[PDB]
Amino acid sequence: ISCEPGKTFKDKCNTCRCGADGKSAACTLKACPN
Amino acid sequence: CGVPAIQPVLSGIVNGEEAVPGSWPWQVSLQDKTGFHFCGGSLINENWVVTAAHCGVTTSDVVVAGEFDQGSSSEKIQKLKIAKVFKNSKYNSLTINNDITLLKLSTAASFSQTVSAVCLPSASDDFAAGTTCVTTGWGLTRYNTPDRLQQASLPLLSNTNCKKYWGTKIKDAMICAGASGVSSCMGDSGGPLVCKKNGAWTLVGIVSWGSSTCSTSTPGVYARVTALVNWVQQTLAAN
Repeated sequence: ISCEPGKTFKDKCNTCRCGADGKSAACTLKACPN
Repeated sequence: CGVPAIQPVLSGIVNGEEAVPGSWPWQVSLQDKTGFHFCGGSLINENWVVTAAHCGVTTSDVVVAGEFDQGSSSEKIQKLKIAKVFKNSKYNSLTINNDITLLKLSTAASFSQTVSAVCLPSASDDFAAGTTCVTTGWGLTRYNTPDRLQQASLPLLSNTNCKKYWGTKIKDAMICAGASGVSSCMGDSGGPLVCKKNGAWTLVGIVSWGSSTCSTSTPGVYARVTALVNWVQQTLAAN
């Protein structure tokens, strides 16, 4: 995984906040159809 | 409330185990028009279900109670329609704080040995860090969607120890658990985190968010029910 540090992006149907190291992130835990 | 007719068996969601059918009677599944399971939830009485605000439930979704194996068609389940959705006014979609929503059913649920309610705590209740509690759900077991309801035991952490992991993301209306070998995962959202108090299972957390990879070394984050019970009571009292 690679993302812009601290940036609040959106995965499939879940939203996430990129880790303070652009190497990880925290996301909501919903199930997405796709 | 909080006493299942069919006692659950714990030998002590990623790295969890299959539960005894019907041993977690308050666990419901939230499904869309197509029958797709997208979130979990908990019955608190015959007419109400509590889940997460971020699940985005609408009066067009369905509540399925008394289920164990989602791939089966011979179980005696109850498909309940939703009358009204009550999202907590303080829910912040950017911080995911105050992540709680109430669902008023358009048709009351019929309690039995596989369908009953979980107990709610008092705002002042003390659930000490280190306590071993339980979380359940139909979320991923590996980064693989399970047919059968899974369960896992895990310890509650203190917000001070959780901040070591998540920093300023941890608000007062949040409680953490895990980082002990198991982990909540996609599909678990809205589900319960329960602890036994004075002999009865009590709802202390609602699956909210966590590691995007469901790491078993990072604590999961749940909405702290004790900080939200007053709101629940007011809502119920007015409807």
